[PDB]
Amino acid sequence: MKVTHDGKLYIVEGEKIVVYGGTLQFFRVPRDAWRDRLEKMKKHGLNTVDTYVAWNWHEPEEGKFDFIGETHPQRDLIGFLELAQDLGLYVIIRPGPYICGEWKNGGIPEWLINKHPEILARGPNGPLPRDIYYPPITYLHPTYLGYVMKWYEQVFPIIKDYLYTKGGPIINVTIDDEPSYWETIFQAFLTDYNDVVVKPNGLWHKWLRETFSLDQLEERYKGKFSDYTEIAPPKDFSEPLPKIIDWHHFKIWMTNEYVKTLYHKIQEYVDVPVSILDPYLLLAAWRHFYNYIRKNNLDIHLWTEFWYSFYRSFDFKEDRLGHVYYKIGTYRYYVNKLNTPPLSIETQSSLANVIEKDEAELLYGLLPSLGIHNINYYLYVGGENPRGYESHNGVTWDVYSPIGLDGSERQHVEPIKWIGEFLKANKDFAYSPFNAKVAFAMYEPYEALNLWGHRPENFKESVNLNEYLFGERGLLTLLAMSNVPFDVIDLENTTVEEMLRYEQIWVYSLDFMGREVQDKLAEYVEKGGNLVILPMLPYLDENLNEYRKLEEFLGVKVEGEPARDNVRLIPFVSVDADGIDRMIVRNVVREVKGGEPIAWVEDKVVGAIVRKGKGSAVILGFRLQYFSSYHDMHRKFVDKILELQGVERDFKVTDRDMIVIPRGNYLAVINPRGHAVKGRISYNGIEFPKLIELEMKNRGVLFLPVNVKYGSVEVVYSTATVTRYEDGKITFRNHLSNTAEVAIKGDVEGVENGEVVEKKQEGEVTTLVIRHPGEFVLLL
Ligand SMILES: [Cl-]
Repeated sequence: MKVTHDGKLYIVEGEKIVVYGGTLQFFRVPRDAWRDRLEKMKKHGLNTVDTYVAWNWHEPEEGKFDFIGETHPQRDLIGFLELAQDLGLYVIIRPGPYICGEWKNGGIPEWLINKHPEILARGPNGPLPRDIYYPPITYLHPTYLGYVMKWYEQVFPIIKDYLYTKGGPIINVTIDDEPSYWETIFQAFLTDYNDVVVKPNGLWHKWLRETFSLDQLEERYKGKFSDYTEIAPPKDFSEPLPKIIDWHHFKIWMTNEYVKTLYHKIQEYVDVPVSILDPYLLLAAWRHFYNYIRKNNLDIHLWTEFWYSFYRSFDFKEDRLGHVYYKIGTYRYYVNKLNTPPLSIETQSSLANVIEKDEAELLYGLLPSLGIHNINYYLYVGGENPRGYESHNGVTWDVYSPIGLDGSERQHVEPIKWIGEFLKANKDFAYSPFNAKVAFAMYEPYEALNLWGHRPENFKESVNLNEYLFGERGLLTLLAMSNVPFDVIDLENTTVEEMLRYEQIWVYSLDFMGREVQDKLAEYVEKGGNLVILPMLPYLDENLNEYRKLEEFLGVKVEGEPARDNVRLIPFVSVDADGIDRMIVRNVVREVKGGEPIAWVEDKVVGAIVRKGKGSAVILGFRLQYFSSYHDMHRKFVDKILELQGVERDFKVTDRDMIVIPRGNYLAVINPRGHAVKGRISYNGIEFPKLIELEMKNRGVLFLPVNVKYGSVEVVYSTATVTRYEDGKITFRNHLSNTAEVAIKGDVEGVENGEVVEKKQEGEVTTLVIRHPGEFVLLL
């Protein structure tokens, strides 16, 4: 029968499942080894196998298709689908045409590029070099699209036959791969100057015509123009910044058009959910993706991925919390609006030299914590590249995969196993809320500036948002580490009504901010919102014309020298505040004039709070960042800002190094630090544990039940994660401490694999302290 969904979980024959998967690229693993690798995968508790189908592998020469391994054992797609169904695994199939994968041309046949070079995307002064990885292709070139349709016509009859709805194992089809214009969208002027794009009345002139009036282009580029065809694409940073942002948005539109063409062809063959991974390889630009699929009525499931370390030892510590909170807050914003299940189809399990289990646990544990409860680990099964098909790794496709090319099991399987068990045993976790009091509000054009690293010529503010916002010392890392879980909203898409769901919104500002955005933020405050804005107020609009509406509304001026980019000339400044002694900040600090002062550098006020209408705004003349110290003034200052604006955390911890992310009846409890944390949690009118403290000896993640029912018993609280429930047996796991506290409403028959060293009965509640080697069973 059917594959459907309820916006939290996929539903197969009307059964809710948690997709818990690994990637096994059949075409890079010996055929002799497939059954072995899939059985180990099942043994680790995976219910799904992901694989690409590579156009250039199954069509090695124009017209010569092989899906049965006539020609090479590993060309046997049919056989791989048959075995996956035989062992009772679901399949996610990603048939491209582009599959990335560190694979020659990202799946695009060499014969195609050699036959039709006219399809190749061009630089502004001529062709790109031909020996670069993933030779960039003009997506909308008719010859390219004609050849893709040829590929889809061959692989989609097979996919169709192995769909869950046709009796097969395939539950999802993914479009292309993180379509990014072949990873060229990171550079303003690398692509694409192909004739179809740039000829008079080409895609560029068409897009301008559809997006803008000439009267708008005149204000925006500050020229006169009597026709759209007079406007050449920008090729360098002498050109108006608005026109370069437009060029960026225009590449994203060609990508959207590409995807729509693929979706329409796929829809002729497929009646299961259709997905896409990380459009454009961007985050804030997902506003364009959302708008495009809404406008074009495309039922595409947005899925995401986590990559943190490339061709070095895996490095996943406290430093990453900003970026992960940001990326998953952004993802959570979009899948909540689209009402599709959150899924990470590529969770890093390879391409780092060594993946240490406590660092892997922190990443893997954070996905469900922040709302991604469907998980595929990439790459799960180590392989080897057939000769001719190498790109990024030469021979090897076993860079610390959970299962090696030799079939060994590596250390990061431990966290992969127990998280699966927990998600399977607690499907209610999938339906849990994320009740953020606080939002970070992102302004998408800033993403583009940060991406390119070009500081506009008279900008008073740095475009290094990796340093000041996203990275290891970023504002967002500070908020994470200050125990402020946050949502992410897009300032252009959000309505004031949506903004008013948040007790507090943080905005990072540069020189320019769109008029509609500057107005909504003022109205947010007017209507009872609490804005925090730094390290300046904008004084320009989206055309870079004077616009200071937010600054006139708040009645404050933020004056100071422009920020410096020469690392030697970046000043250090000590900021005092009530209860705060010389909090270090970096780069120039601005005088905040007006409001009630809350932060000063000696004589000078550098931070203030104002009340406007029903609400308040905190204006900081500096870049607040995550610095760690005994004195810990940065986290203390965040606390003061939330108290100033009356923002109330749903929870308290006695050790502020213990990160808690409340999820209704579950607490995601996180030690991100490489040291022990020990303390108690206050949540939902209770404080626990009461008899012992909650000890996390090292880095790791717990998911603790608070008032969760298991059959006729309720777990009032646990210092250990429930990994399994059978009739009368609950299994608890805590590898971070040898002492667990459990409070139970129900009849406790006993404990397997643990000794009860303490017991209290208060009315209906049995409380036990259990000493255990890392896992114990309660009998009820
Ligand atoms: Cl070979």
